[PDB]
Amino acid sequence: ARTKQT
Amino acid sequence: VKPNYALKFTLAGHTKAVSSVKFSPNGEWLASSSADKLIKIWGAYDGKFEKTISGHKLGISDVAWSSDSNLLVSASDDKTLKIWDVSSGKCLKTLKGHSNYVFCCNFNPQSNLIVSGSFDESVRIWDVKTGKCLKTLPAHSDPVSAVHFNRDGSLIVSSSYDGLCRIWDTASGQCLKTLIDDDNPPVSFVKFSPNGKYILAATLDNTLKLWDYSKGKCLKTYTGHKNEKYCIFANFSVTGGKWIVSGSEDNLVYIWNLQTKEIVQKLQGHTDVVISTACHPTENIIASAALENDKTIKLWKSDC
Repeated sequence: ARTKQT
Repeated sequence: VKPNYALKFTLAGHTKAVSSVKFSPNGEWLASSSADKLIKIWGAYDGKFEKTISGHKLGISDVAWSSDSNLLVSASDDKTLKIWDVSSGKCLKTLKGHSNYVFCCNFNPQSNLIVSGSFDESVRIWDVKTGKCLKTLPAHSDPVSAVHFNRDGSLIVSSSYDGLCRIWDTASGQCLKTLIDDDNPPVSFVKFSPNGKYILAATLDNTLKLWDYSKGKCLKTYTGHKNEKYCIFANFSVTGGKWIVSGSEDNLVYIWNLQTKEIVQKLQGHTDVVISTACHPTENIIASAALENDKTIKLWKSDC
């Protein structure tokens, strides 16, 4: 999700 | 003139990082989404927990409200969007078509359409009534970080880790413009101004820019905050002073004077990255939310 950096 | 936002409530209940907070257009509700696979609804003025909405099989990155405040759409790692009836909590439609994580979503002003952005590098346009995918746009060459309709829904703005911000004609699916910058750091967030003339774009070099859409020109830059890692929401605060509002990777909410670009306030309180901020449609109220060291939403109110 947006809550993990990618 | 500077705002004086002060903490009113801290809303606890999500069990993992919160991803996105949005006020209902009628100002009554705050919706939040989380890596915990849940949507929660909260009273905007008393912070009172209303209900949990569940059904997604993986974490949720974004949520958005219909214009009448009766429906929500959510975007999930489970590759689907879901359309929810807020009053019943029921899933009305599951929107299937994306081949990877759905990252971002929005209704158009009429709310007969939903736009989504995905890690599969496409932008999809969906019919709300049927749940059918109307158009798939080959929008970008990396994950799509944001999607937003303009004031009347005639245009879609998208952003991507490919370093681009593109504007699309809603009706035809055709690209009207790719924003021209000399460099291409990931674009982590984009949104039209309320009058649809400007675009606010975040890049992962700790920089927000206000772009004139008609001219293709950068008019303002906002800096001083930390943004190198996450797709953090930004806002136009229009109810009192004219501000730009953003979360930050230093655990603060940042508020800038839109015209001067000066930092007029920094809100302290969160204990993790402030991933999401939202501005109330009629009152000087900000909602902010943070990652997993914190997992709370904060509601803040100003006199201006």
